[PDB]
Amino acid sequence: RIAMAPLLEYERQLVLELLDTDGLVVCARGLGADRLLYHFLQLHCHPACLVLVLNTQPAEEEYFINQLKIEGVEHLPRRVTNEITSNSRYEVYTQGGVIFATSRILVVDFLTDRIPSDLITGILVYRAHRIIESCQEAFILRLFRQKNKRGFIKAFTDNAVAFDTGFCHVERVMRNLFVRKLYLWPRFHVAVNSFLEQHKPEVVEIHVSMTPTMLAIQTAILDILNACLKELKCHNPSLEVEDLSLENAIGKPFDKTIRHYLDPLWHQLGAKTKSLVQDLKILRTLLQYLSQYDCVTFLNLLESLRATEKAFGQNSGWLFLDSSTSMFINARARLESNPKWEALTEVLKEIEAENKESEALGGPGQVLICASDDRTCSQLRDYITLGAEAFLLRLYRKTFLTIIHPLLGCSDPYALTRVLHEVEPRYVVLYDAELTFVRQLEIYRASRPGKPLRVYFLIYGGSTEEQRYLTALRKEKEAFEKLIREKASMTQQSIVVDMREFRSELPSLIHRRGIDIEPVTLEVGDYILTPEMCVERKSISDLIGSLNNGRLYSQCISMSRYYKRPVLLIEFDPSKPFSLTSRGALFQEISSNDISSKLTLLTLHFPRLRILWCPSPHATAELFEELKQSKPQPDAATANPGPQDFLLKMPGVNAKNCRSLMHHVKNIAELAALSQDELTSILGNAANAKQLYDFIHTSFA
Amino acid sequence: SIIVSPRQRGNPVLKFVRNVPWEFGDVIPDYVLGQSTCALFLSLRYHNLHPDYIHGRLQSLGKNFALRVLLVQVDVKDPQQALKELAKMCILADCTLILAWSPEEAGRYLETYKAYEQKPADLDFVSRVTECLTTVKSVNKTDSQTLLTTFGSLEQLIAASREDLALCPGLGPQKARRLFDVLHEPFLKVP
DNA sequence: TCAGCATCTG
DNA sequence: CAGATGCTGA
Repeated sequence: RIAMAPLLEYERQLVLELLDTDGLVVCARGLGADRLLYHFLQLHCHPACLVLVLNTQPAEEEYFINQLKIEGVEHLPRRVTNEITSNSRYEVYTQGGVIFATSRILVVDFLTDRIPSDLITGILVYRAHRIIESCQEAFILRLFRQKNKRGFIKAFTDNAVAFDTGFCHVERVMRNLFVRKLYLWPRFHVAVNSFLEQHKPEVVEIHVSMTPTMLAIQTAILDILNACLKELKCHNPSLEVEDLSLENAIGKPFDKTIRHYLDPLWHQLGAKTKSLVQDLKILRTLLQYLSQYDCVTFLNLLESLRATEKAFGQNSGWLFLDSSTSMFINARARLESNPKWEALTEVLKEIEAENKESEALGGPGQVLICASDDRTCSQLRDYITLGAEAFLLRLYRKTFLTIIHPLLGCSDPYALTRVLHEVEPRYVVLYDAELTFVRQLEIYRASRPGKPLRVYFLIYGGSTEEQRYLTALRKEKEAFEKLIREKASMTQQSIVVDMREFRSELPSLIHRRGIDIEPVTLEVGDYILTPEMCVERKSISDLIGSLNNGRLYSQCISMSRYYKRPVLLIEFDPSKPFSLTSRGALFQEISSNDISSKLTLLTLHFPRLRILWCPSPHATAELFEELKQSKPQPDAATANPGPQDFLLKMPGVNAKNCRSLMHHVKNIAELAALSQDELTSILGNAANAKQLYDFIHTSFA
Repeated sequence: SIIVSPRQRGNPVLKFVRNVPWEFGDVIPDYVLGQSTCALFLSLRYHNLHPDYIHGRLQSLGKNFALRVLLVQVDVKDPQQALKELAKMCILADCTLILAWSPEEAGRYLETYKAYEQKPADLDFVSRVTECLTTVKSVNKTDSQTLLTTFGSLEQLIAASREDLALCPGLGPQKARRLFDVLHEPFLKVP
């Protein structure tokens, strides 16, 4: 019985308040987030009630299915994906039970008028911290507001640090979810602190020192990083807030801030800036790998490739060839190792001595080691069975109970939790991780009459991991204190939209303005505001693909035959606007070799064509509503031969024209090398000669 | 053969056309691109400074030509209000909106509108060359793209010999030889 | 744009 | 050494 249906005493008070009145539950970094969802799913796991899932992950769905099968539920929850036909979904939604659908198919199924509505009890919203932005999750909640009674929405989240963001209020996210009340259960609560006080393990913190050579190496690395930061700030005073000092560069939210501040990459294009960015990234990854891995792989696997990359060209920059030479002396002389392995061996020998001295009428404990990645785990497993000097010699000559399991990786945490629950340990070694500490605390609090488990700590003097764990805790505390203070301070129109045009942000913003949406299947056009107008939207990338293949002309010639005024809309970007002009060909060509050149011919051949431009998706949403001031509402019910063919495809030719041209000239090179005077003299029309001169004489850029 | 109105005296777009001759005449539209193709130059700064400038011109223009092409150049850092008004005016009236970013772009638009009286064969130059060269064999989209990115013009392709076309990998020498044999072979008999 | 076939490349 | 996708025919 892995799945536990009953909850703790401090968790029964919330279910009594969330069942009556709906509200948002914010956990303390996974403070029973999945435990409440699994309990709420069992209460609605009946064929009569229909409860749909908003958005989940495939790694947790299989675990939930296995847990519900172990519990012995009469009806197992199904999963609807893009693996069957659209007609087959009519039998799955009508059977009942929990259905794990996707975030993209649920909108199409709801807007295609094929979902058995008027009988759904509700929809459980999971991971509500991602609805801050105008994503596809808001459209599902907006379209769900169609039930008069028995309509409820439960939103669950466990990321309290995501709400502490500028230009992002909590009221804007609360109003987009149709939720009135709001609940909170932080770590500073009394009911949570009083229950977890009587069940706390004994944690032992051990400070590990470092070698003097490693200290000098870190000092030199920090000096080089500060010099690079000063050189970057001297030649770039614009992005000053992104890099205030050298302490922010060592932190984690540095690359994201750099990529956010340096948005115009095509405007600030520079070799020195890119070289300095690459040098900063190299100094960061080297300082990371020096503390994460051993020193032999830092010199043989990292310091060897960088020298070859610098000697091959300007990949790593030439400024690292005549600077920081002492780093080449300390790395080559290191031989020694890191005190972390010595401390681990001492801890292991102490645990062994304690188990041997207390082996009388007492069972020993299965000590396990936790690693950050798989490489560190493999290194720790190979160093124990072989040794220190033996492994150091093997790695140098190659290129020239007691179970270890990684923590971070692609593996789901459910597997690690099952592994930890399979065998009960007595001494656990952690890497100063908050998630593992919370898991160990929950495990110790779940079993009251259990054995006293001891958690060891490994924090180096002035290391990056300790600073990161402190900054994360400080940010979490600040976000919680801000959320607590914010909580304690409180004639219609229709538009026909194509089914294949639901992935864009336009339908998500059209329904928000107040106008209704009446979608139906179609074949031509994407947006129909009135029966006399049809609009098709094309992005800055799809327009080129539609103009190069030729489907745009076929779609335009098929729409103007029945409708009155078929128009189109072009969506571009104001940050990086394409000039649609060749710099190196505007002087050697007669204004050709451009997408706009073909667009001009397309809009000239069709006189009933309008070209619209919008820089942001928020502009077209208002333009579509402004065009319906006095227009009526549309209805949903009304919705030898070789050279011959080579010359025929040439622009500015015809039947008689080609017949007269082929009777005079013989080859194509003679008319290609000749000027347009003879061509306009033998024909008369200068337009065809100008077209031929523009086509056969152009430049590429 | 374009005719420029005397009102556009200090216009930098007129100093960018070199492949099309222009003249002056007492014509109502500012730019006459042949027949039934009238162009009108207007900047966003002049529209923001004088809002009652394009409406009067559009009302006095009337319905004389078959197709009206109204080009506008954007110069404001926030083209959210003027662009919507221009689009609404172009939708209400009978004209085509053309977005420009520089006077050179407007000159290129004019030169393109001037010399595109050809047949509707469009069923960028890469698309045009891959649609006009696909009628003969040994030419596909990839081969056309390679010939455009390696030569840049049809003159350098028709001037090279058979040995000069067998050095590009990805298409083989036999395909280039067959293409040259189909190209340089005449269709009409000697008479 | 739909059935056979061979160049250079993996 | 051996199989990949545009030439050939309409």
